Amino acid sequence: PGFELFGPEEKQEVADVMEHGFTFRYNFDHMRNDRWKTRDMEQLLCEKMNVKHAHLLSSGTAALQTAMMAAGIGAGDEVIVPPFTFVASVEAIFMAGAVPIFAEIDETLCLSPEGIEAVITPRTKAINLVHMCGSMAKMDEIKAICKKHNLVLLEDACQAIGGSYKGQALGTIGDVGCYSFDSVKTITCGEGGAVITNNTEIYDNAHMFSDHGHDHIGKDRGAESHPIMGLNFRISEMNAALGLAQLRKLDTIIDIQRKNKKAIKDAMASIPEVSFREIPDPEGDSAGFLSFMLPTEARTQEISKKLAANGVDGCFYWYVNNWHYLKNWKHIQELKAPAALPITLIADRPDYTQISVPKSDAIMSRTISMLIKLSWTDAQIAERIENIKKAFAQ
Amino acid sequence: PGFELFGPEEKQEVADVMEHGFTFRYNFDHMRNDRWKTRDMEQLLCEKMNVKHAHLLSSGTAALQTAMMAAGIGAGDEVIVPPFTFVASVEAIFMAGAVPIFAEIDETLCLSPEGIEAVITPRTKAINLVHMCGSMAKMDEIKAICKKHNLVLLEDACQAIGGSYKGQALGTIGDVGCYSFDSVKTITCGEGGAVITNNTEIYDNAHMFSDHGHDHIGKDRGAESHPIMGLNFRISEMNAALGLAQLRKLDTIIDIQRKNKKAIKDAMASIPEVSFREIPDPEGDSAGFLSFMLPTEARTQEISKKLAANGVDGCFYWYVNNWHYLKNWKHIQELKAPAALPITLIADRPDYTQISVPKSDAIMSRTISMLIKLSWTDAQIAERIENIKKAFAQ
Ligand SMILES: Cc1ncc(COP(=O)(O)O)c(CN[C@H](CCC(=O)O)C(=O)O)c1O
Ligand SMILES: Cc1ncc(COP(=O)(O)O)c(CN[C@H](CCC(=O)O)C(=O)O)c1O
Ligand SMILES: [Cl-]
Ligand SMILES: [Cl-]
Ligand SMILES: [Cl-]
Repeated sequence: PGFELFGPEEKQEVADVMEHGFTFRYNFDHMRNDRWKTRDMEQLLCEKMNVKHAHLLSSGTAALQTAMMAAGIGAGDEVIVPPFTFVASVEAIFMAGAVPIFAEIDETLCLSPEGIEAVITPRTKAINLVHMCGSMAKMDEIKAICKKHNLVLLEDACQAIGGSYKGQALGTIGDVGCYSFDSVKTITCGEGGAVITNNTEIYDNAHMFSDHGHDHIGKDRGAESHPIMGLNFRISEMNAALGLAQLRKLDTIIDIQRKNKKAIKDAMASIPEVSFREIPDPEGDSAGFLSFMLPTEARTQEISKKLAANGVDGCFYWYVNNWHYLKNWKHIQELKAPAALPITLIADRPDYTQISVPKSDAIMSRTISMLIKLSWTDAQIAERIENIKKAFAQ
Repeated sequence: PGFELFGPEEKQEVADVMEHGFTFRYNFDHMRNDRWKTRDMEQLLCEKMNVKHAHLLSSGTAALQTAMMAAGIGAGDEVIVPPFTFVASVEAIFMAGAVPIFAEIDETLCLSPEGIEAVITPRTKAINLVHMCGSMAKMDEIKAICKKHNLVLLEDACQAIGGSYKGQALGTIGDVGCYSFDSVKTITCGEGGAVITNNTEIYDNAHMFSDHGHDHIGKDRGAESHPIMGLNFRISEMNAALGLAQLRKLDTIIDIQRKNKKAIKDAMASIPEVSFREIPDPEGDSAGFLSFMLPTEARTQEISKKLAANGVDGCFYWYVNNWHYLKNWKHIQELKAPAALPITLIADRPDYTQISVPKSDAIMSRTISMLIKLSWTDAQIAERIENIKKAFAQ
């Protein structure tokens, strides 16, 4: 993760806000001395990712809530979502008053075309596609499903910035995409997120909705109009500044992940039991994780235990862990919250205790994902590889 | 506003994060060198405000959202709200799927006891009391209404931190209170706010809800439980470091506000035609604004113009402006948004184009408030006073 390359660039960029800038992302022209960090981050996103618009805001979660509202995805709408993703995917749908509809993942670890096909109803408004663990889904097929059924395609790219699919940056392919710059992402703001799109009406909705409907027109904040209601997901200039310094390092970061993942994957490919996640576009993998499969569930359990025992940290058996797989989200299953949620106001909706995702279970029960870190020396990679081989040894 | 005193302490507090701390408000013990800026600002809010609990998060708006959820205020609940407040108040209610119910203000410019009483129904869960423009409501009578009717008392202290009523810090009298530390408030985090409360159950719900239900128990983040669903309103350590430095200056800010307020008011009191906002606890006034009334709307319009023409800046005729009075909120009245808001799932919603708050209109159509700045010199004040005098001269 990006935090591993914290150096003088980050310190300097943030100190500039404090020394010459201002803390608020808008206005204060007179006294911010032309320091617009948020603005600069958004433009650097547009230029690096080759998208028309980027709107930076308070978190990746706030991104998803904002992207959904901005795209016309609201109260009562069905939104297809996978059962392997971070909890925020499902929380944002529920908070919107929308209805999550689980669809199956495939061997890409992301929504399957056929899975999506099978749960499309007429209530369906959107697909919430997640590029999990730094790689991507079968995008041409999913795009075609969304075009044929008239569905909004939202990309959650919060774990895969710098990845691409056929020369298109992840997050730029659907109607709208989201990024996270939380403290453990590829690139960080400490906290922050972005909504990205080539659709200007979506962008306008996004910047307005994340700032109380403020049109952001003119130089008098107080005099601005509010064509819509909204909320507050503004990001500070210090958070943006840190993000600006980090995004300037994204290419180095992706190259290190790619190099490190390759070396480890290459040596693991001589262990016959190991299968690897499917990658539709190998050139476009951001390489944040090496995801591998064992032949059976029991064997997966055993390898997970032995990786840990042999010092191979940063391995995630998502199937049994609490934050990335539906099966261990009883809280979500049973709509637990200290006040009534909007989803409770909808009668005709899934019983969330009774979701079956058999084909996701089949894959995820045998899947372990290893985090690819930036700090690793070649000696440390060699040792990790030896520890992996010892973990598989029999 | 606190931005007026930015100096070395704010620079130093944030540079301490970037040079020796970490960006994320939790965990990372091994590498943050004991810098817990978010933790410290929370503790300091507990000390200064004699409250048991403080939770710091991404904004004042997120504080309102989080406080409602944390106190049991949710979909279908009626929440009584003033027509004079920032838009965020009504936005936060709608987004919870709760039903804002407008009640009349009195000459305190806060909800009137009798206004509140006239609009209670069995569905009322809460009174959303706003301490507008730095001062308070008739808090003993309001608290009595909430006890007799078994209603949650939520305090929006987002514009009145440092204020008090009978020795009790504003935001601590009801069941839950809310602050803001946006860039133009009294005390700033750049962007930030907090939920304060003496009720541990409310606090626990607040810190969980604002971090995807994370329990925050133990040292391993991934091993934590999620008793409830949540969202992300986490605050960066950099935002917290700024608010920490600011919050240590709060006493000075408030002194300077009272002293400056008293100068202008003393002087305006000698203009026979002026009446002042009612202040239930004069020594508990935070003094962010001097608010005064004229006998007619026409005369208020006239004075507004003449004040600006004579260089009496910082004057807000809320009635006629976009961000703080129901009458100019067509967007809210007609529920304008790019996707359906959760309020739309409540089929016997009030019609928000038909709200009648005649007493509020009668006060607000004649009210003007003047922001008390901290930078003002003795001579700028003297010039201001004399300028106000010219404007009233007829
Ligand atoms: C796919 C996806 N969507 C949304 C988010 C939300 O991002 P933010 O934290 O900026 O709101 C994450 C964050 N990924 C989490 C970090 C979880 C945590 O510890 O907070 C992860 O997958 O580990 C994510 O991976
Ligand atoms: C009573 C009240 N509640 C909530 C908020 C929202 O806080 P936050 O901005 O942290 O989400 C404000 C903000 N004070 C506004 C400033 C609005 C702006 O310029 O954005 C005001 O009343 O002017 C407020 O005064
Ligand atoms: Cl992989
Ligand atoms: Cl997990
Ligand atoms: Cl006053």
